[PDB]
Amino acid sequence: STGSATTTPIDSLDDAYITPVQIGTPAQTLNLDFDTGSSDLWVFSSETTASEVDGQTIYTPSKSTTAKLLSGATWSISYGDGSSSSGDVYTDTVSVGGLTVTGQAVESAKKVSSSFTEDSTIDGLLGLAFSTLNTVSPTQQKTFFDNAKASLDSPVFTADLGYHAPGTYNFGFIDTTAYTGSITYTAVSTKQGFWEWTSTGYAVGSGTFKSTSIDGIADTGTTLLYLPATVVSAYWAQVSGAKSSSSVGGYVFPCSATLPSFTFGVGSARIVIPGDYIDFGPISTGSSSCFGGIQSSAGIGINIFGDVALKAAFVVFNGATTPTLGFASK
Repeated sequence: STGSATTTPIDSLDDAYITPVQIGTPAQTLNLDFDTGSSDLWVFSSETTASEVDGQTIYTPSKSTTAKLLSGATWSISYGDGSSSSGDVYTDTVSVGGLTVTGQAVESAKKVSSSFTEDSTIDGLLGLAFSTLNTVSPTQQKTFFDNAKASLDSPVFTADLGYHAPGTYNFGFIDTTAYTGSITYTAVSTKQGFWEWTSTGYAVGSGTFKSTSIDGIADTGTTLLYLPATVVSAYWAQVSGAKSSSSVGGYVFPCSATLPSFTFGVGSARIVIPGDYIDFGPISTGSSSCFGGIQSSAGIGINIFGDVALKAAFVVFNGATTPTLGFASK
C-alpha cells in the first residue's frame, strides 16, 4: 500500500504545516501537524477542557463506531518549545492520504497548554519519530508509520515541504518526479528516538564550504534551523545590522536586508537554503526588526534541522531495519 497527502502552511511564514487525517467511522477529518521529532498522535477532542479549545476541530470518539477506549492508558508530553498536552487513549481507524491503519492509538487530549489553544489551525500532532519516544503509559504505543510499515510497498515516508506553498507527505514510495538529481543517503542514530544524523558542514552565501560534523535531528515539527553558536554567528555576521537580542529571544536583522543563502552538507552533497527562507518577518506587527530563521541551539542540547532546512530538500525517512535519511535538491 501507499498514501499521499498534501501538507499546507498554517500561515504566511510557514510556522508549521497541517495535513488532513481521517479518524474513525464515519471519518472525522482533523488537520494534524506531522512531527518527525515526536512519537504521539494526539488530538483535540470532546474530552478537551472546554476553555482550552478555541476554533480547533475536535475528535469525538463516541461518534465513531470503530473507537475503543484503551483502558487504563494515559499520555503526557512536553515539547522543546515548552508546550504540553495530556489525556487518555482510544484505538481507532486512521487514514492518511488513502493509507489506512486499524487499531491506531489516538491520544485524546484532556488538557493542552496555551500555545495549542491559541493556534486554531492545528487540531493535534501526528508523531513520526521512533516509537520508543511514545509517551503512552503503561503500554507504550506505536506511531502511525510503525503500524503501517509492514503493509507499505517500501518502508519509507517522504517529506516535501513547500516554501510559502503546499507540499506533500508520501508513505510507502519515493516519487522520482519530486526532486532533481540524486538522493544522498546518510546514517541515522535512533539512540535518542529521533531521526538523528550528521551533516558534513556548511557554507554561508557564496562563501567556501566548511567541512565539520554537525549532529542533529530532522524535525518537521520545528519551524527553524537551530545550529551551534559558532555556525549561527558566522551566518549572521554576513548581514549588516544583524544581532542576537536577549529580549526578543534570538537573532534579529533589519527587515531591509537581503539575506544570504545557507548551505548544509549531506555526505558529499549540498542542500542550499535560499536567503528568503531565513526571513521570519517583523518581530511584532509593523516593526522594522525581522526575526531570523537560523538560530543558536546552544540552549537546546541538540541541533535541529527544522522546516527552514527541510523545505529546501526532498527528504526520505527510510524506516528499513537499519534506518537512514535521504536528501535531494528539488
